[PDB]
Amino acid sequence: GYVPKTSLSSPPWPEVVLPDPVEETRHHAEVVKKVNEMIVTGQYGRLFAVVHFASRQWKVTSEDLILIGNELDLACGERIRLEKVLLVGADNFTLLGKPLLGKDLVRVEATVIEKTESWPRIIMRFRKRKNFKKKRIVTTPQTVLRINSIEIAPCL
Amino acid sequence: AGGQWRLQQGLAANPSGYGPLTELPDWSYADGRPAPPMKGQLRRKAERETFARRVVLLSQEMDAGLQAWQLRQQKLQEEQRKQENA
Amino acid sequence: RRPRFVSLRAKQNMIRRLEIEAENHYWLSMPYMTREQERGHAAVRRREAFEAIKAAATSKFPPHRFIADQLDHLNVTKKWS
Amino acid sequence: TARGTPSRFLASVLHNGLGRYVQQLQRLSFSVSRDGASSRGAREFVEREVIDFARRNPGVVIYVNSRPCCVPRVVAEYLNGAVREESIHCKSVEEISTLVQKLADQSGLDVIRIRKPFHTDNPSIQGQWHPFTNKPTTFRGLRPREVQ
Amino acid sequence: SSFSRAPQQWATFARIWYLLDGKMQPPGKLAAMASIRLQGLHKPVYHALSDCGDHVVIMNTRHIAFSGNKWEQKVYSSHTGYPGGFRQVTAAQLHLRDPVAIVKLAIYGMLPKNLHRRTMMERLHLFPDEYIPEDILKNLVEELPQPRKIPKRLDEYTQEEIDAFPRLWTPPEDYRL
Amino acid sequence: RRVMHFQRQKLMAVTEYIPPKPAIHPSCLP
Amino acid sequence: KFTRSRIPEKVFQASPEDHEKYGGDPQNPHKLHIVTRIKSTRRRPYWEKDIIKMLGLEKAHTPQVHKNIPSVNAKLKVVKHLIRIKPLKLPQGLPAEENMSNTCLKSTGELVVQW
RNA sequence: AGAGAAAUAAGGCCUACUUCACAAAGCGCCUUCUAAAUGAUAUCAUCUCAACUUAAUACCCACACCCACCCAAGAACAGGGUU
RNA sequence: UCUAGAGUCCAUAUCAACAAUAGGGUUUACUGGAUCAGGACAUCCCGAUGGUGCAGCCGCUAUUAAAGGUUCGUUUGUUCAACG
RNA sequence: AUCUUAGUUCAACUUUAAAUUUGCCCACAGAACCAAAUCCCCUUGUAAAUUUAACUGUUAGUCCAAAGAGGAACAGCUCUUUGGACACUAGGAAAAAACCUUGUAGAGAGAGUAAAAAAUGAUCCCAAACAUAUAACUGAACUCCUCACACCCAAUUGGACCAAUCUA
Ligand SMILES: [Mg+2]
Ligand SMILES: [Mg+2]
Ligand SMILES: [Mg+2]
Ligand SMILES: [Zn+2]
Repeated sequence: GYVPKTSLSSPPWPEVVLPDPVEETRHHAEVVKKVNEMIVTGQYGRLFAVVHFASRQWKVTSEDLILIGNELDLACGERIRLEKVLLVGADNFTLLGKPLLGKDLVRVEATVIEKTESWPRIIMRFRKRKNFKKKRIVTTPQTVLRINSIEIAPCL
Repeated sequence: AGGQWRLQQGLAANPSGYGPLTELPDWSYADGRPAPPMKGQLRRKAERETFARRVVLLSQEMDAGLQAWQLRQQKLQEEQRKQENA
Repeated sequence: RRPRFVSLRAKQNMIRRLEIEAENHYWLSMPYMTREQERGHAAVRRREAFEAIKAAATSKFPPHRFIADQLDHLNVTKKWS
Repeated sequence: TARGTPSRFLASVLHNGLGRYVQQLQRLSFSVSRDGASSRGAREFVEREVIDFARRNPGVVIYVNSRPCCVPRVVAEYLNGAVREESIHCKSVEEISTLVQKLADQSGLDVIRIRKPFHTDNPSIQGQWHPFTNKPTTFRGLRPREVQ
Repeated sequence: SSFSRAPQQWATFARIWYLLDGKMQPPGKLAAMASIRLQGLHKPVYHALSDCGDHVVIMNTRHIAFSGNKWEQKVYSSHTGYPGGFRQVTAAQLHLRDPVAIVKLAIYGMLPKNLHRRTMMERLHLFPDEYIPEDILKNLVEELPQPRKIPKRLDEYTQEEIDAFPRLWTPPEDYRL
Repeated sequence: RRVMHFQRQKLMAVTEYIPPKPAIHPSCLP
Repeated sequence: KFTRSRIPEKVFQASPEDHEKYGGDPQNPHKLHIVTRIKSTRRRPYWEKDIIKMLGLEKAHTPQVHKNIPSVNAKLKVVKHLIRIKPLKLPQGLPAEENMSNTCLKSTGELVVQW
């Protein structure tokens, strides 16, 4: 009800009322079509994607390298495709999954260029006065994936 | 970090729990043929399988126990009728 | 110093646990069977499991020994020629 | 230890996977003593494993000689000039096969702490951040508390 | 944005001069904003070992306002080192004695307690009144908003907003008002 | 008037009496 | 002294107000309990460490299934403050000898087939 | 509100006395800066955790030398003077 | 802190009994002096103020105040005490 | 128990090897006349327990919750009992063995959580600040994630390896 203006009647935040959904759906469809027609004509440049892999989310783009700390049972130089793209972006548009993007909309290619074992790491435990001292050396294996192409398709 | 919200919407509290992120195959070959599944997926299939087998086994045992009780009630409540003749 | 000043966050944590255990109280006031109905329904499985334990415990014995393993140790002087 | 050790950045030889993958190992020298007891696993590897490895990797020239006379060793040479020696004395045929495959499966860089796990040459697409992104501009470009 | 190497590197890590008025602002709020900006904790490119701190220029530092009776209670303490040289001075006294010191001590407290602190304090410029040197005016870039909204007194309420508000009660007429 | 173990303190705090709010404030209504 | 606690049965009596507050029903109760541990066995008496070691609840959350029969409830009434009990729900029935390897347990406690 | 006289403390000096004698000293000398008025909550009243009005200068201060001699400057180094 | 008992009348000008609320220890039986002193105020003096039964300096109590000062001797050394 | 409490022997506990089959939890029933609980077992959840052969090592510990006896119902006081923790990891309460959270161990430049913030006398005060922009976020070696796994207790006990020298 009515309450005369004071410092606490209304809260200190603005009354933000959202647009009516009937028109908002049309607006969203229009902008989606605009982005789609950008994609069809090749109106974009270099691309970047947020690829989910071994357990990590790598922000990657064409020609870059990535180092996974787990062997991937792939021969040297065998092309592979990285599913689970969370976000793919260009200069003017970017596409966000919920939480992944469809297999058709984005295609990320990578290659296995090197498989090796990481530099030696030390694990030393020590406790004072209890004669408790032990030392271990671990070399976790790892593999380097080059990313060869992020291609996009006009399926929106 | 919205574990409260995720559990309020029938989702796993931990996005690395069960979902498209953790169990879909992380990669395929370039040509299209799928990849030998990941160890974590195999281990989770095995543990879920064991969970299901235990579920069915316990439920079966409880139902069979109820049926056995029914049989004993029959053969002790009715076999006393055999002493109600002659 | 020695006394403390119990915060609001601690109260909320304690109330969370209290609610969880009240739900636990609820899900334990309705059993599927009764004391007498359950009696014996697991006897067969228990007996077989303990028999498996017994058969495991009563099988200890030294491993076999093969002539091949003993004669393989002569390979430690195998030479080309 | 890290501080007590060199380091490098994540890299490749000649942008290896960009155009076409090339196998960096190019030469592999086995010294196997015909008599020594430590050269037993090596002799097994040469007798029943080196031909298959040669067939699977035709870009690697494998030489084997029998004149260390007491101790074996494998010396791997790479495209980028790096050499790498490994002891195969007193090792099993399984260990030697695993080692030789490991040698053939890596680039000849140094095995030292990789500072970054991701190396990108074009890290930005929309323009790297600088303090004037996301900051407005005012009429005629006036500084605060100006007059004209 | 296709800038060459060196120009890009210079553009990203450059230093920006932020003005910040202080009229009727409390020392702590100005201190919080100044601490964030001096440290570099407003730059997505921040790090402790990158020296991304910026410049801050707080003027009207003479006119700050302390909440409550803090003027008569907040006691700053110092010790010369010599016996008997333990001086405790209220906020009003230290304000008259040095009109910049309250805000400077606030910002000094909030900042981190490491060697970098002094360097950051070399980039805090505090001027007691509206006047600022030319060589510093010609460097400012932005003007951070005041964190407390100066409540406005009856002298600057127009009759429109005075009669818009209702008259909540009725006096008697015999009463002499 | 000795101090209590901390967990007993939390228990005393969480179980503290909360009174039922009156429907209306007596000052501005009987 | 400190002693085992014998909980009066009066607490384990669902009321007409509790029944509509959780998704349960007096008649036709639920077969299996899904139980998880949400508290440490450490700092608690040994007659709870042993109970937890017996119910398979050694690891943390890691849900585990048990019968809803009083012989097990007597054990869960001792460790009721270190566990969360929910009732397993089967809105698609027990799986067959096919669909054992394609099951899944959702956070709401429903076992389902093929995700 | 002033004026004398003494001691002590700090700081300094060597004209006289004194111990002494190109000087250092003291026993000697000099300097030391909570009662009201108006007045509301409670129209009288009320000093007001009501608004509101009353009850230290001084000292230091020259960017760029140093072999030698002298010195009231000094442990060495520094410092003052050498017209 | 209740004044309740007194005080030539009267609790508040003084003691203020018991108790209560406060801060602090009680070990024997069946370590000073010289030298230099740093610090607190629970103030001995000096300073400011209230009441007085000081009608007045001084007295008495009460508030405030720690910048400064706080002697020399005879007898003797659980270290104090007495005395000029 | 000991001319014994600065130690020894036996037991209890620990370890290894071996044999066998029941061990723990546990409702109902049951244990006196003169409050907490305890004892005992059918089931049930479990996989351990007893016995034999063979050795060493520890032993009269501290703090916290509780019930008692002694000193007040105090003196951080001696002692008995039930439990926890410490002498083992890690995160919190400021620093913190004894309170709260947490265990089975490696790599990650991934994720979700646990506990966890104050209200209204003597050298020198002691984080700095903040009354009102929607409650969520932060937070571990706990848990999940990709890979790998024998790889965080004292005394003691078992095991797998091995540097250097001599001899065949
Ligand atoms: Mg003399
Ligand atoms: Mg029994
Ligand atoms: Mg773990
Ligand atoms: Zn009212």
